[PDB]
Amino acid sequence: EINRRVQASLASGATLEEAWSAIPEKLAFYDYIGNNPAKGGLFRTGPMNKGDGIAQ
Amino acid sequence: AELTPEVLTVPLNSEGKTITLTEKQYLEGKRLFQYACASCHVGGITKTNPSLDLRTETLALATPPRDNIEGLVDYMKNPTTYDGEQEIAEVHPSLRSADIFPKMRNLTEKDLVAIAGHILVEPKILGDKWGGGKVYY
Amino acid sequence: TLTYDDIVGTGLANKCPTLDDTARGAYPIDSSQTYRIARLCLQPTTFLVKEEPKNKRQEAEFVPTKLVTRETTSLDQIQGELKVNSDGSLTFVEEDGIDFQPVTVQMAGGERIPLLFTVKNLVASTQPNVTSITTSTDFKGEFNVPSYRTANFLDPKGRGLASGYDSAIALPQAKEEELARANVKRFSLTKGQISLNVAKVDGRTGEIAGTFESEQLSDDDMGAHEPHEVKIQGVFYASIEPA
Amino acid sequence: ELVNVVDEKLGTAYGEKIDLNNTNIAAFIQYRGLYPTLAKLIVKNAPYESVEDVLNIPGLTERQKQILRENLEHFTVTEVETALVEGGDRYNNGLYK
Amino acid sequence: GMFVLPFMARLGVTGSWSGWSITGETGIDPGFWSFEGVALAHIVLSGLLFLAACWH
Ligand code: CLA
Ligand code: HEM
Ligand SMILES: CC1=C(/C=C/C(C)=C/C=C/C(C)=C/C=C/C=C(C)/C=C/C=C(C)/C=C/C2=C(C)CCCC2(C)C)C(C)(C)CCC1
Ligand SMILES: CCCCCCCS[C@@H]1O[C@H](CO)[C@@H](O)[C@H](O)[C@H]1O
Ligand SMILES: CCCCCCCS[C@@H]1O[C@H](CO)[C@@H](O)[C@H](O)[C@H]1O
Ligand SMILES: CCCCCCCS[C@@H]1O[C@H](CO)[C@@H](O)[C@H](O)[C@H]1O
Ligand SMILES: CCCCCCCS[C@@H]1O[C@H](CO)[C@@H](O)[C@H](O)[C@H]1O
Ligand SMILES: [Ca+2]
Ligand SMILES: [Cl-]
Repeated sequence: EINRRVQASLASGATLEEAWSAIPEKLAFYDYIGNNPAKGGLFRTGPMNKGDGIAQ
Repeated sequence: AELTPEVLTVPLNSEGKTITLTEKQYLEGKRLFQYACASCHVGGITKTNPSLDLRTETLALATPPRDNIEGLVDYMKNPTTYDGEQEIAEVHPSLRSADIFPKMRNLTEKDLVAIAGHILVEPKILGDKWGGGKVYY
Repeated sequence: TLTYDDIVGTGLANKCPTLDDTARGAYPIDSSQTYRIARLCLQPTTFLVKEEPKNKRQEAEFVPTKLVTRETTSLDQIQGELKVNSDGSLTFVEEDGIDFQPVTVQMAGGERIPLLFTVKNLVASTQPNVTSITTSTDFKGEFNVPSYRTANFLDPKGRGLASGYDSAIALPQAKEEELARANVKRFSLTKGQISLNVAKVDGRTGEIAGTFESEQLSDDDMGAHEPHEVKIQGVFYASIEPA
Repeated sequence: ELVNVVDEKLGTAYGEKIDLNNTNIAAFIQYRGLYPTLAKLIVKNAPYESVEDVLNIPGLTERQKQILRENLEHFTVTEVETALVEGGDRYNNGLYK
Repeated sequence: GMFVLPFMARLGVTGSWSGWSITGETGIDPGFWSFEGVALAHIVLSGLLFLAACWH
């Protein structure tokens, strides 16, 4: 989906920086393996923030 | 895929002449190579010196060239170091040293040719597996 | 004339040859003749480690340690050139030999100190005007101390210098900075110093023996921590020969 | 500041050619006629201030000099890296197949 | 925060099997009656008193 949006942006005449800056942080954050539920541990307890941290 | 006459066609000499081995020749080659050579050269490597392998490119950069039938037959008669500088029959199986490497004793010219042919054909079949070692198993 | 079967398992193999108490002679040096040390042997008898005080302004001492890697400590079969210099001094230039041993000694309280006990690339000279090697001759010099582990060595998490991971893979999203010193392996190369005090001389056979003291750094675990200072004391044997 | 010296050296000519001053001897198998005779001489008489200095190894036959000249283009020299030359690693660097 | 260590030292147990002493010496041989030896002794004594308790 991200690539689709970026390509739509470029085709509309945006610059690379512009096209990628138009991508919502929320969307990008979904495209990150630290939010994949199949990356955990049985005794790795608590919130995801306790692992890779609080995303800023 | 098949073991075709084309697969079985290998360089005879450095001058661009080829020779086309029969399937019986190929089988004889595998048998003889296992018989007299595989203990060290299984899969196209060299257990007692892994720096040197039996890949065609390697043989081609050897001195004299060993990427053809004549070169390999000669090597099995009078093996040299990679640069051709030293004769090493005293520590490497050859007809010249069949007295100290007794499995070389019943090997005929025909046999040396079959072994040579095996060494040249096998990488045409196995590609990087040949001389690749465990990475490619 | 002992055989390998006389010696095996006794511990004698880690001992340097001795000279009789009669060996108090002089070995003449022909300044026109070239010479070689055919065999240099160094047998360590004590390993001292300099304690590391807390105020950093105290007089730090070398304390005894307990050897835990058994009779595996001696340097031997060392050979090299013995130059006769212009001023009459002699200079031994080490060429080759079994000239290193990893050694682990233990301090009081249990801290273990590994080191590469060595005289690699030893260059050592006497005083000027040595017309004969005598019980007054001494050699003083320097040697190299390379990393205790060489470049391929992998730590327990598989990190190394010339091979291995370059990061802490078990902590995929940890911050790198705090782990830099453990992640980036470094190869130390420092200098050591040694004195040989000749105590015995067979001027007939060209054999000499005596005591030595060497000083050098210990293992730094490929840059993960600071090395300790080590002082090694023992006996040595050398056979001098016209080359 | 902390640097892996081998990775760093890979960004120099050492990562492009046979470093007469550092590279493990098996590398001389890459090119016709260098291994083992010339390779042993070259490693033995290292280090060299420039590549063509390899020609000054005492005892070299004319053929040997010709082969060396033919292969200078595949050679380089960089500063001796302790980590690559200690432990007799130039003769055996722990790599086989 | 050492509580029994000073009582051992008071009556003459000052060394460890590991080679140190509380007076800061090195390479001392405390014999069996190191701090560890004293501890071991007490543990064993405890065991034996437990068995005797059962019997009585
Ligand atoms: C439906 C059950 C359920 C689920 C899916 C969750 C899910 C969650 N809880 Mg919640 N919670 C629950 C019930 C549940 N909870 C209950 C009942 C309580 C009251 C105790 C709590 C109190 C609670 C607190 C205080 C916290 C959470 C937190 C969390 C989050 C972290 C989970 C974690 O680290 O577990 C780890 C899971 C394990 C380590 C697995 C344990 C496996 C057991 C020990 C095995 C037992 C073996 C057994 C003895 C064998 C017997 C053999 C015999 C038959 C022979 C996660 C979203 C944390 C959080 O992030 O909050 C914001 C947090 O702090 N929960
Ligand atoms: C069996 C008869 C046999 C053959 C055939 C054979 C071939 C062979 C070749 C062609 C080379 C050169 C490789 C190159 O790239 O140039 C070569 C080299 C070595 N071999 Fe061999 N070899 C045969 C038998 C054996 C056996 C049984 C052993 C093990 C004892 C062995 C080992 C070696 C070694 C070592 C080398 C390298 C020699 C050097 O260049 O210094 N071979 N072989
Ligand atoms: C002299 C000395 C000393 C001291 C000592 C002591 C102090 C001792 C003690 C001792 C003791 C203290 C002992 C004890 C013993 C005990 C016992 C011997 C017991 C037994 C028991 C029993 C037998 C029981 C049984 C049972 C059970 C268990 C269960 C139930 C049932 C019945 C009852 C059967 C010292 C060291 C200083 C040193 C010097 C010398
Ligand atoms: C054969 C070289 C001319 C004589 C040199 C000294 C003999 S050396 C000779 O080398 C042969 C391999 O060439 C071996 O078959 C034989 O066992 C070995 O003793
Ligand atoms: C009852 C006996 C229990 C076993 C005693 C443990 C070993 S003794 C132990 O050794 C450590 C390492 O040398 C020291 O650091 C420590 O001071 C010492 O008490
Ligand atoms: C149940 C464990 C028994 C172990 C005994 C070890 C004794 S060790 C022995 O003991 C003497 C008395 O302390 C010392 O004087 C002596 O120096 C020491 O070597
Ligand atoms: C129940 C088995 C426990 C046995 C432990 C015996 C320790 S015995 C103890 O050991 C010290 C060295 O560590 C010596 O300095 C000392 O002389 C000796 O008594
Ligand atoms: Ca003296
Ligand atoms: Cl290769």
